[PDB]
Amino acid sequence: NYWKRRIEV
Amino acid sequence: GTVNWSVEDIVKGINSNNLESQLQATQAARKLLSREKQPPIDNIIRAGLIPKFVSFLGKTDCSPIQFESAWALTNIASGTSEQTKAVVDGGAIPAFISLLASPHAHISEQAVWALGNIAGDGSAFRDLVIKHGAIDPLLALLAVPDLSTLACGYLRNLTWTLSNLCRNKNPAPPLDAVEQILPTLVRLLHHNDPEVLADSCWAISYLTDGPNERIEMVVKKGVVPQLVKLLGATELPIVTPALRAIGNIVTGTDEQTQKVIDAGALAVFPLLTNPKTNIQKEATWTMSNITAGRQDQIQQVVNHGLVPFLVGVLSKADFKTQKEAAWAITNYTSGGTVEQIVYLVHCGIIEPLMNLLSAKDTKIIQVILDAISNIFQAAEKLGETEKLSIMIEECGGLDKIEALQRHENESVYKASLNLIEKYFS
Repeated sequence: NYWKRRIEV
Repeated sequence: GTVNWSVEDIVKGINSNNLESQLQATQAARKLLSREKQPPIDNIIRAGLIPKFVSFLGKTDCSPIQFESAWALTNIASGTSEQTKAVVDGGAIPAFISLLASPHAHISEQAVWALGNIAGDGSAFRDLVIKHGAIDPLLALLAVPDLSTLACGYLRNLTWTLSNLCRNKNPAPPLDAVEQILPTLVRLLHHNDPEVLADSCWAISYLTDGPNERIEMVVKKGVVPQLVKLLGATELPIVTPALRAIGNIVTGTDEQTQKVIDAGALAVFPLLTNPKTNIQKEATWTMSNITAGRQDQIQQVVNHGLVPFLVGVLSKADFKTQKEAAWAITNYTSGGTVEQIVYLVHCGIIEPLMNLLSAKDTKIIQVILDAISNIFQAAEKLGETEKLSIMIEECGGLDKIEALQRHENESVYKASLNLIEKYFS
């Protein structure tokens, strides 16, 4: 499971 | 238009007192923070922009700037702990929780995402998000008869954020928080989207990673059969957390382990031949906590034909997997009946066992010698030490138990010694 996620849309 | 500005330009426009000027600078900020190569998170923090972004979250009559600032704060919080801390210190948490109530689904989705990035930093930010009251409006977003009418990407974002509120120990999440989230979490675990299922099993695996009373809250909700179903998915991102959650539950009491057996879990373990090394490992690990249980549970292991699979994993597997298999066997030989131990030998446990006595790892050798003596105890109880002693001889195990007298570790060398003088004299 990814711990944090950056959004790229 | 807003493509690659400088942080200086962004500051000029945000500091204009012109909401539209600020909207444009905020979007230039978001575009900087969402590029692939090295987003300038620290430059933005040092420019002082975080409090202005947080303030923009309140701008109800300008939802576009709410959206851009929320996107921008999300990505700052996706970084290091110090970066995430900078977002919290800016007052973003009450502000994002307010945004959960937005009429625009793309705003609230961005609010959900940022709370996930904050809770993911660890126990304290996790708990702090709960204290600010995030759970009620998070679950509210899912108060619909059928999850299927919600947008796919929207659903997966919530599930992910909800697992991060289930995550980290020292301390585990607040119990009431867990009870408040668990029913909705069970509903996602039955949704048909592969990514939602994966994220839900992760959550359930966190909740079962801990004391037996935590495990109990999960088993109490009846999720185990569905975990067993997901244990057989084709999709390995599902199998992986489902297995971990199953492996967690069987570290609990025998009654909790029994509910895994009752749900059919042993039928999926023929896991023990999975191409992915960590599935094989975690499945063998789980198997060792099931052979550690009662004799009737050992018998359920036997009845599913799982003992030839432990011989297999002992014969050829990644060495980490083999080490779990030796544990499974020593546990089986500690608690099993004479019949069950005899069955083990008839399945061929001896030869693969002796060959691992050539391993370097000192614990695997004391575990293996442990198993041998439990198995010799059974051969005595039958007046049959001799025949077993010869089996160990013919495949060259005696060579090993002999040479294990030289071993530096104390428990090792006194172990082999006892074996040779007691059954090889």
